[PDB]
Amino acid sequence: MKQYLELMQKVLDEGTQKNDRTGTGTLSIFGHQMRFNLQDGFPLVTTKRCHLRSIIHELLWFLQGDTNIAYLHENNVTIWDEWADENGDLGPVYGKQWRAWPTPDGRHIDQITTVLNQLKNDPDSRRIIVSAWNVGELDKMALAPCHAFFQFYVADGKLSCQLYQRCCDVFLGLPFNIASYALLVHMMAQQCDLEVGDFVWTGGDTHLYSNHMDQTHLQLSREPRPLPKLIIKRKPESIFDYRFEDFEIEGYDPHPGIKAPVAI
Amino acid sequence: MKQYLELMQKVLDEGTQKNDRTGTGTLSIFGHQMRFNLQDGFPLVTTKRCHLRSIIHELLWFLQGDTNIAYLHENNVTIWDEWADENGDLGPVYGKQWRAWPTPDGRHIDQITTVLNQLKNDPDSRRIIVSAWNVGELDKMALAPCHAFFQFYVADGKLSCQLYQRCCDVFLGLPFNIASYALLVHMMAQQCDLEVGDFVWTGGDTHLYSNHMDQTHLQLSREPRPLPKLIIKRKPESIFDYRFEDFEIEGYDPHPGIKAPVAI
Repeated sequence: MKQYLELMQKVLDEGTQKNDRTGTGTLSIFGHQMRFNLQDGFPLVTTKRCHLRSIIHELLWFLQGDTNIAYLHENNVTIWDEWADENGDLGPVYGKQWRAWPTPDGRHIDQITTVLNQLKNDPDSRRIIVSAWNVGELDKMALAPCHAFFQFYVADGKLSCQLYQRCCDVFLGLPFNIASYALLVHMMAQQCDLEVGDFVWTGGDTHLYSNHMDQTHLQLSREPRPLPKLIIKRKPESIFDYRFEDFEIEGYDPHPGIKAPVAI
Repeated sequence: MKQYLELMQKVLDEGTQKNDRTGTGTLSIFGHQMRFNLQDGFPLVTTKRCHLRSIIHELLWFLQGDTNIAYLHENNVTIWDEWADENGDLGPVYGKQWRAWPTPDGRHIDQITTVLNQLKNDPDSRRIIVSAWNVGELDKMALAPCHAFFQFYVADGKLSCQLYQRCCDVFLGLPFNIASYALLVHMMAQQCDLEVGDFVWTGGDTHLYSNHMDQTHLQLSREPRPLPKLIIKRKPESIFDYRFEDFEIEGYDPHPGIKAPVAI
């Protein structure tokens, strides 16, 4: 996509050298922001071949608030295996803060349900926010939130959303990350009788790993093609009732897939 | 300043009409980002006359974690009066989450002290974060956080910081807000034996009130002048030991002050 390639090129030109969680080297920059007009097509990268099968399964998992990987395992999704423990538990990660944030007085807050009430009854509010950065529960998580916080916004019958990403692997994770939220805005709009607007991406320590350099030079040499189109075959009775088969992509025609080797 | 005037002009060109907390009209945009190289001078607006007296007093107040307005009252600071109650209490606002975030198990987390330990012992971490958005305690606050979350970053002996602002009055509050954090980065660096880098600003529902239009057209017609310079006369034994008189500005030469009338 026109906007994803520029970040890549900017990291190469302005990035500084350094390391990560103490392992492989990187080139990094601090602070970036891009915009995707959802009306111009689903923002799924075409400069390399990608799939939405794991992306879809993970989201419906987040929405249900469970944090054990059973559901992901039934369907053959293996992205969270690396961090899961013996019983298949991961601690109070995303879905748990999204649907039942623990207070100091005895309650569990449903932020998703709160958010739909607001857009539906008071669309001009300046605090339709969802957070997963719960200071008091970080040490119990298997992994501190990366896509940590996002806000919603309404104007002229269109829904928009801005996400704050603290850490981001430009080559291996950025593509996965962008289509994920892109999907949520869509699902949110349908349940709110509204057209989709912009998806705003903001990041912090944005980087490229040295053993991805060759793969990067290669993607930068292929021309981006037209974005595909999302199709929603059904209209669930609510945001908690979507099923795998409700989604379908059209007009997607990517270049060939490229591998991403990681160190351990 | 070169960058503050452009936002102003962009709100006028691309802003949409609407209202606020149900009162005065506005023109607004969603999603913006700017950068200030601190090495090029203190970013205190010169296109209108401003003061740092309240700005300084408020910060030292945040750092001490108290939320009652006594200290502000001793020194004749009146910006928080509007929201304070009969005993001078405001609920668990900023300073309280900054120095003693309540957990669900019985402890209070000192995020500021945690943050200095990290930059000092593990400067390449990707999670040197401070949050004030404590879902479980919003309903007890007199005002939900506006400058809600910020992250720190180190590279080539320079300290940088990015802030996420959910709501922002471009004409009345933006100037106050920018010099405030600008000051903190400086104080943070001194205590961390480091040079200051960039201050990155990111916002959401950024707006201009209709009864500020005339004042805006006026500022846009004056030429910005050289930024002044911050001077720190003393080197406290820690981040909790700074005093009012430790700071001093030089070379500041603004145009004339302009008033901002508000509705009730």
